Amino acid sequence: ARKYFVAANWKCNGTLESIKSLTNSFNNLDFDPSKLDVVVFPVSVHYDHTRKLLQSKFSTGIQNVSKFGNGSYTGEVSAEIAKDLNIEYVIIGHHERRKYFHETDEDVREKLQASLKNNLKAVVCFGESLEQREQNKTIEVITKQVKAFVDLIDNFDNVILVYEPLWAIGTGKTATPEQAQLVHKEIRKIVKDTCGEKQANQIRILYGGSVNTENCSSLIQQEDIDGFLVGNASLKESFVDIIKSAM
Amino acid sequence: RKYFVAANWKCNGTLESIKSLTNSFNNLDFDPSKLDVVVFPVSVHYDHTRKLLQSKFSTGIQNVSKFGNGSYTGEVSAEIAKDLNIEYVIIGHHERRKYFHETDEDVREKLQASLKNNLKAVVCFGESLEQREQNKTIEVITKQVKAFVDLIDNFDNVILVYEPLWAIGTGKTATPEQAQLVHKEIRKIVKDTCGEKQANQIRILYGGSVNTENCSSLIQQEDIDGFLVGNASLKESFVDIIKSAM
Repeated sequence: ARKYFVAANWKCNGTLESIKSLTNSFNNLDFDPSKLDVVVFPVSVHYDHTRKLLQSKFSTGIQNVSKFGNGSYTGEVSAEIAKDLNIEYVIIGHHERRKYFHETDEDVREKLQASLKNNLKAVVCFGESLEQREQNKTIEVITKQVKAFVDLIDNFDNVILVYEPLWAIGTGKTATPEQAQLVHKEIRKIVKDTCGEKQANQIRILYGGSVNTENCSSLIQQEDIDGFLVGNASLKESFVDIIKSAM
Repeated sequence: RKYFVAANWKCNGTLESIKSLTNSFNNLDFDPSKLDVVVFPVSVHYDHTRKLLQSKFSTGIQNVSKFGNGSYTGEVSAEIAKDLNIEYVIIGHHERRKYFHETDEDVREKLQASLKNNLKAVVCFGESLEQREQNKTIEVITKQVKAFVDLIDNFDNVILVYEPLWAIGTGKTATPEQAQLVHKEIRKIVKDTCGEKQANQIRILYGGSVNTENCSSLIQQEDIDGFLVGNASLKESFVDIIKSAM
């Protein structure tokens, strides 16, 4: 069976005091890390603070990593630097970085390449917009997005995929668990035919839309949804209930 | 004016190398009220660097978000930097303008957010080789400065940096006299737009190639108030560059 993966994307949020309060509630949850992956992604400057406060059962990572290695790149965090700090996970290709910060498919590839070279584990995001789905290009867009980086995967426990239904984010549309399931199933088929059957059966594919305490169970029960990249709900103490749904 | 010596480590460093580097830095005896010395480590190195460096050294980050707190994955807001007591930020470094689509409007929005949250900003600008050869040096720098200059209400808390892009990456080098000439032009731009008292107050740093050999000749120029140092700040000998402004 696939090991489930519950991720907390805190995005651009948090204070030192609020993290102290949030991590303490998180630590109260008793789970086996050898059977369930739980990863917290704080702001870069909050990493050390968050890592020290969280118990070892919780994995930690950063929300972005440079496509560049060490050198003259002001404001950048390389995979080499992340490895030296023992940062385990990275987020690559989150739609907010594609939206506001010019991040392209080729940037995603170079980031994954750098991350894997430096023995980091990567949470790679992709998905189609409202205009793309309405034109029935869901499969085409995702195929293009996945194949941009998929060949680089050398360990299928170490790369985790995230489907972001951008057509349901910031719009009027709402994504159902089964609408996500059918996309997840197609993503896994792409991995199957590009990498292999065993490799596709190994890889975790997470839902990256809106996840809360009420819908997490209906999402996790789907055959091809192996967990979530959680946004706003991961900033609340009730995030422990979202973890419990995958336990 | 109070001199200002900044260490821009860029995308460099390990936990071991930083400990070795902060060791040699801390052994230098200087008065924090007479000279500003600021170290800019990588964001994930900030806590480690701030702990190692004695308080005489100020600390900051190499970039700050144009957005506030919210759904902006990978970003560090000015609000978050304020909560961690991060004193300084770098805005508009040519490498972010070159590789990361950072514009004059982004610089403005970053500065507004920084000053709103009581952060002090190190704002970078400069002209290319093509622009200097086309006699557009003053035109380009005026445009770059005008993009943000109206936001400055405290002229101690905003520090300007001239980056001679025409002498960075090319086969050409800037003389101390050439650096001084541009610094004088920058101070005139502040004088023409804000006022004479404001221009005589603001720090303007040289952001070109600075080393232990050229620092004394650069710092003695009338309108150069310090440096934003790249490669040479990754060495223990950076203390000698600080010594030149003491």
